[PDB]
Amino acid sequence: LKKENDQFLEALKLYEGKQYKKSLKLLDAILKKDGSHVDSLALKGLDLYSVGEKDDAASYVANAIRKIEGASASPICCHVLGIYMRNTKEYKESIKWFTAALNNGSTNKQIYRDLATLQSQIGDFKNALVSRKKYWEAFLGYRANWTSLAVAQDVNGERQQAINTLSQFEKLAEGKISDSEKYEHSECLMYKNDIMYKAASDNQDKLQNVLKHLNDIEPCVFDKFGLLERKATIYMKLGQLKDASIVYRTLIKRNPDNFKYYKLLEVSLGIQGDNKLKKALYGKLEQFYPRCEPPKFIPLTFLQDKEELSKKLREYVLPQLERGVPATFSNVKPLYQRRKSKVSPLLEKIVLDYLSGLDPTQDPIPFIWTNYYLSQHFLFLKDFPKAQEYIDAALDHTPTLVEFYILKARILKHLGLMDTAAGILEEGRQLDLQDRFINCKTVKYFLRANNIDKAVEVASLFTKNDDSVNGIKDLHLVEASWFIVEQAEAYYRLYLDRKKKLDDLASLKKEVESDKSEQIANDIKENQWLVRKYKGLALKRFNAIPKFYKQFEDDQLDFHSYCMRKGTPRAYLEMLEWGKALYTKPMYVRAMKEASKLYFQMHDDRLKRKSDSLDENSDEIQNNGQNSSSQKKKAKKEAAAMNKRKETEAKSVAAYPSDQDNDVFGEKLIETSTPMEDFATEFYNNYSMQVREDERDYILDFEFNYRIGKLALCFASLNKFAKRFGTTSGLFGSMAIVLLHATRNDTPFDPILKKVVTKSLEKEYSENFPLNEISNNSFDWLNFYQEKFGKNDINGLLFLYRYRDDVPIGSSNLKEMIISSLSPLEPHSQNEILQYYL
RNA sequence: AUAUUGGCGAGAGACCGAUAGCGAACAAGUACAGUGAUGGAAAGAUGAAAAGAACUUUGAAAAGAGAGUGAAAAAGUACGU
RNA sequence: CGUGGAGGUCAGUGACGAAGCCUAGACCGUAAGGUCGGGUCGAACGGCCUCUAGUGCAGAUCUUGGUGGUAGUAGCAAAUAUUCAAAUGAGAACUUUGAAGACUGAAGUGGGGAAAGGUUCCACGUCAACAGCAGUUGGACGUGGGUUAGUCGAUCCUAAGAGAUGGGGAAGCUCCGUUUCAAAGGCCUGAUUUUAUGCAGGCCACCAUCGAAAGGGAAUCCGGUUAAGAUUCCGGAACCUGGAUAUGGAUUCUUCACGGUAACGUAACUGAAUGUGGAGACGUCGGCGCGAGCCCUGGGAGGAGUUAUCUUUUCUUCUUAAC
RNA sequence: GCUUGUGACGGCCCGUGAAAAUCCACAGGAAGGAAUAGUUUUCAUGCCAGGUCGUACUGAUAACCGCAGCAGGUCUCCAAGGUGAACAGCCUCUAGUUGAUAGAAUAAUGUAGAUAAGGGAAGUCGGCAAAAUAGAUCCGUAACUUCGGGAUAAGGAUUGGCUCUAAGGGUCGGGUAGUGAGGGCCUUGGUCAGACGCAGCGGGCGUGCUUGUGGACUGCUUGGUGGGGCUUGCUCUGCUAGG
RNA sequence: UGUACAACGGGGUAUUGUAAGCAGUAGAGUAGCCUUGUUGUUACGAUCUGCUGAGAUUAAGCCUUUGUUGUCUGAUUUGU
Repeated sequence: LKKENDQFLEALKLYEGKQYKKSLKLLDAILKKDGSHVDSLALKGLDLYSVGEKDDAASYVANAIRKIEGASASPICCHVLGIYMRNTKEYKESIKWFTAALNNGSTNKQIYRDLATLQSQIGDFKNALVSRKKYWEAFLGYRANWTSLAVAQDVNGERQQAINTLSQFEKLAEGKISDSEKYEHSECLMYKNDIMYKAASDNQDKLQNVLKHLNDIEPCVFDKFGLLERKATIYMKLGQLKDASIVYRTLIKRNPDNFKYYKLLEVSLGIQGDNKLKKALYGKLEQFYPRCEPPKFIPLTFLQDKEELSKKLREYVLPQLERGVPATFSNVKPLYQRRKSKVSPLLEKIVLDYLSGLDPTQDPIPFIWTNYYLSQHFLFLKDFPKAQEYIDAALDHTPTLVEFYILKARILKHLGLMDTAAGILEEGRQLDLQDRFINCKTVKYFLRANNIDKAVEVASLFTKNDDSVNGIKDLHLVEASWFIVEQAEAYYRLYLDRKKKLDDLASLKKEVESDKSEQIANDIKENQWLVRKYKGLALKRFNAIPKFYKQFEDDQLDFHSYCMRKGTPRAYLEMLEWGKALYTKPMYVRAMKEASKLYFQMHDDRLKRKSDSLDENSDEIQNNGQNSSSQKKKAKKEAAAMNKRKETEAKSVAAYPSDQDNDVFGEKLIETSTPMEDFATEFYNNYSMQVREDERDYILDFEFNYRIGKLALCFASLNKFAKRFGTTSGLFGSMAIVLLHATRNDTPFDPILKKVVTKSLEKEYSENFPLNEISNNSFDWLNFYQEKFGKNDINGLLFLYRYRDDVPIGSSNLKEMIISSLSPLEPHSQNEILQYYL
């Protein structure tokens, strides 16, 4: 060990700059003479990972790791390994390697800052505080160190220490602040105010001191919105009402279009009990802002007189109908969610009286806007023929509006006509090809109309077309979600339709002379193969949204240092909250539920087709053999044609690169080994570790914990659901019946778990569900359910129909009851349930 | 008043044009061969101007694949056509 | 008909490109030849009437220069001889190191030299050309350093030889001769107190020069120090020549010494011209005596190796100069 | 036992087998000289200088010459141990090389060596080429002749290894008894050059290191505070310092 | 995947010729000596005899062998 270290030191400068081939050549020349060099292998792994290679880089890194016994080597190798782990989404190993390097003897304090970022990604703040303290004591000439120390002491719990540190820093640097460093300083001041907020509590002297400090720093703080908000909060936490009212009036003068400021002023003034005071206040404020909308929308929520309410509604709808806004119904969208038989008749009467005095030629714009508003109002009131008549009259009057076509497509979708709606919306979109919202709506409605190829062809227009025949790669690079969700649902519907198709084809079973279904089977086989391939592609596309969220969370590497260098601690806390709440999105929950349903269906049908029927030799023959008719050449030609078609299909639906993911066909995802383990270690642990209290889907947790052998979690979730959302829901009774049928000794599980669940049920719910009817086969649970919770619930009936194999409570009677109970709903939902859910 | 391929200083061609013209248009009594009196050559002009190759990659290099200079490098120093 | 050049003309053409080259492209002329078109390529060139020749191509075993069949054949066969492990690298039948196995079998394939080569010896880096294969190797390439004399030679003298003046012939470049019909030169004493070294005398005639770095010859070694020089440098000890000059010894009033019969001796113990003698100075063959070196061997003091069996065992060190 | 140098020698000649420079000696007698000192530096010591040019390497199947690193030509001193008359032929030590494109089959035909049953030159222009004979001692040895030769003529007999026998030399020595020198005198006793030199209690010359104690800076389980900003957790310049 | 084959070893058989090592009052005779002898012994001593009718090879172009050790798919080319 003499010349190899010199060559490594002379080649390290190539990696330090912007050189890769010259360093790789030197590493190869070194390894050609001695292959047992750990530093050279560790550098070559990172060099191959930084240029594009993945397999060779991982192999070299694994070899370098295996060629290490103790923790006593050069710190450069450990630093390179830490960089590699940081670049390969490995935080624990990177932290361990950096700690081992710093424990050996490194004179580079900046490495400590790296740890201050790494642990900042895993939440380990106990050692992060010490790392920040060391990195601050190492260099005393940058405000980023002070900001990082303040943030670390505020997040942990050292509030007084952070206040003292900020005070000492401001005393030492009083007057030595440049111009560009003023704003940041102001931001820091605001952050200190936030710290003082944590020292506010309910003490009078503390709040007075915070108010005095805020009034003293007001001439120095540049941010005025947050300053005035904190001032109003302090005034509300004390007792001064006039000063708080003045602050809120100043905020309104700064920005009148804000419902939050108006609500806070209403709460501060204490006039929420009397209606005349609020009426006079809003009538006086209307003269100050005649062009706003909250001052005219909020007073429509506490009116009791019918004549006054009608007059206010008329004065609110007259300017909107005169100027013509594409959101008039939106302006009354939330009110319709809270009022109905009391407000909607008066609004309809006013609109009819206004329309009876208009003219289709003198005032065409108010005429068409009144027609659109009437169509919206009737569509909201479950009316369809009159809405279609109004939209047809509007199209005949002025066929140059996209909103009319959008409303027609929405009505046709609500009436179960998806294809006609897609056709009308495409025809309307072809009128002007410059808007993207209408294109996205058309693609979504085509995906909802069992039309995927045309939807993709329409979407492949505004996308960047380079190394692909369509724009699927561009749609995946712009970070999409709704498109994938809407396309996977169409794939699932098309796959479920094939089940009914095969059932109808097998119901004949070659009845008498039925050679038509026997002589024609190649097309059916090709259609089934295509449907299976698209179903696999759907499962492949499902593995994207969680991966996208993981990539978004991992891309916060340089942000931990940027938020401290630029001086944005409040933005850092906001980013932390955003990263913690990432797993609380509705689209994420929907995608996770769909993935769970798919995995459970795959587990079920795999365990069903594993050991069933008989004669495997007569079933594993398939085709590719016509006896004495050249079977080898025929099978070879068939395989060649299938491969040639699959290559073109994969190039058409190309989304992921070939060097990044080889599972393009998706055959390995639909035939995995442990689906439940993968779903728990990839899709469930994150949602379990990052979740609130009231926002928690108990149905998905119950479905996940049912088929694993753990019933205590099921009982806890059921108890929490009954305590939160009450006990008068059909879902509670359905889950209780499912649990009672699962605790039967006939089902192969754990007798101890069944016994403890039975004891818990007998101890908790003793006068709700008969727990002594598990031995009688004549007791019908459907009658008891419809007597207690009733048959009007749809979610409970859907859950009982989904879990009917393990709970024998009938089938035909349940289906008839569901059909009879679905009638007071919308036709499209009824059709979808009868076609797929039933 | 006559002679003058040697030497210095000048003006010219119906003269050959570099395998010629004096042996030599260049490091031409140079190198080279012989102990000798002596014999005695071959070798021009890339490009207006080196501005003749910064830089990437392959290769241990030589050099190649580029890029680029440059009217034009089927003008790259073994170079007018 | 074609080419070099010149006079007149077409107010000729031409880098929006000529000359030249290629053209299983065409046209004209019986033919020597000319014209256009496509590519090359870049600087000047063509027709008409005449004039001026260093004016035409296939070989003259013609000259210069370049290139094929042979042919990737012939051939890389004497001096009895190579293998294994590590290092330098892209590359070890060929390099270096280690272990062997072998040659010269000491009138050596070794140490030093006279010719002869003239920086080829040595260090660093280096493989484009040389080492008829290969090569990171070299007496190859580029950059640098390296040759110390009183004791060696040299220098000088001379033999066999060459040769210049005085002279003799040749028109002459020059031939003979060189002590031969040549009145040819330096060398010691005395003068001194203008003499500085000239002169008043005794006198000797040798007769020019060059030429044998193994002929003769005034003078030394020891040990070590360099990537190369060692008898030259370093430390020590002597010898020869030349010129200065003092000390002591010896000699003397038997002024230039004694002893031994003798051959001769004792540390010095006046002295020139001239003459004489000796050294210098010398054949081969064969033996004898002596000395030195080489070689063998004993005692004794060390070091190395054997030891299935045995050997007071086999080898090596124990040296001394010039004076 | 080998090489070299030297001295007297024996034979050789109608070849009897070199100069000069330079030095030394003798004959000779010119000239000079004494001691109150004049000579003597061919006696020993004491002073200075000896100039100029060569100096490396090769001296050869690679450094010279043969158009090239070409089994060709080039002089001189040195050189061991064993067999062996021998400086030959063979093996080895000191010393110098491992370099002369390499490997595998290893068939014709060739280069360099041989083997060859019986006959034997009959082969060929010719036994030229091969092999024989051929190392040391002995017997024997013709014709001829210029009587010196022929003559190792021809022809043959022995010739290994171990252990023994006889022979060819030198250097030494020719008495007993009384005496002197035992010119070795050992030894017992000393006389006084019995010195030079072995070793120690030692002294000086500074000085080589520590236990136990007045002190010192940098530091810690840290007890307690001049001040500032937060007007509570808290922050900073810090400070008197108990141990 | 096999009474298949290869390298060793056991033999059959052949070439040469009685080894290595020890022992023997063997050994032509010679020295040291001591109780000096009716075999006196310590060493030198070419050789002779006893195991040796073994020892050296036994295969490259001889024969066999369930013994020992193993091997058993490295690439190219083909059509009326």
